[PDB]
Amino acid sequence: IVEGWDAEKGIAPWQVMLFRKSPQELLCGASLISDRWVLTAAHCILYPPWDKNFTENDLLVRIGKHSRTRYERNVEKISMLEKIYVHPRYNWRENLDRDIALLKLKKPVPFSDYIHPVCLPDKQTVTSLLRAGYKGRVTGWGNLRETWIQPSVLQVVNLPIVERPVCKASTRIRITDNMFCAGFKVNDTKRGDACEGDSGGPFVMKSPFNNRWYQMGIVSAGAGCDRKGKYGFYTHVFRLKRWIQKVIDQFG
Amino acid sequence: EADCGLRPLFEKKSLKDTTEKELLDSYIDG
Repeated sequence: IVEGWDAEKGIAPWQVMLFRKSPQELLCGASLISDRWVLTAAHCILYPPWDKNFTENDLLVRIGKHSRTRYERNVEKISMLEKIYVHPRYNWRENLDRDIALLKLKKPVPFSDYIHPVCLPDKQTVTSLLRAGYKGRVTGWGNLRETWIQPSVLQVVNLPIVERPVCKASTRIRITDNMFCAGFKVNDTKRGDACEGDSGGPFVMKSPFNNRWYQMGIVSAGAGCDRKGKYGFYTHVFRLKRWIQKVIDQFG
Repeated sequence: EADCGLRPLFEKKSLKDTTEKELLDSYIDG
């Protein structure tokens, strides 16, 4: 996260760190949507151009973390995965459309002050909140800037949603119905953004009606750090909710 | 489920975090 700041403890208790068993390393962000299910980006699991082809026995999720590196005993929960489900219409060969995956925990994770699930959006929350100029919050442990640098604790940033035509016109890459963009404009005195290590983490909005946090997006292609892009691209979670509910119902 | 999106250390304790006001203030349309 670029131009973010240190998370207050428990600020996003749904934040999950996708973590490699061997070597032990941060791979991506992720989010807790129930005591058994974790949401991430598909390209965090399967992306052969970056030599990523992970199976369930390659991976851990670390839940309840604040420090990027410390073993946070008695606060974090480190979990193996039972199964990974990648969206059937995700195709890394073409583009990052439907960049979404579900991770089923081996066991339900116990909730605490530091571990609690985020809400999934419904149609109303999209229509009322997913609007140009409205800000959502992105969290992660990705790099702080270009390498050509890592935070000690989870970073927080608030980002404005970009008008769909404006984002379509900012790039020659196709912005599908399953994506939205977020990020500041060139004349803004804020420059927040997500970087690759933030991929798979949540873009979350606090409802002005009920004080609940709703995960509207998944970081799919941030523009910060080494990408030096214009706007960050996010998986539109609601547009893929049919698949999400299908998997949970079938395999929960 | 019914508990989703409410933070034990914030919403459940009637506390606010340092920047959630920025988010609220961004809701300006109508």
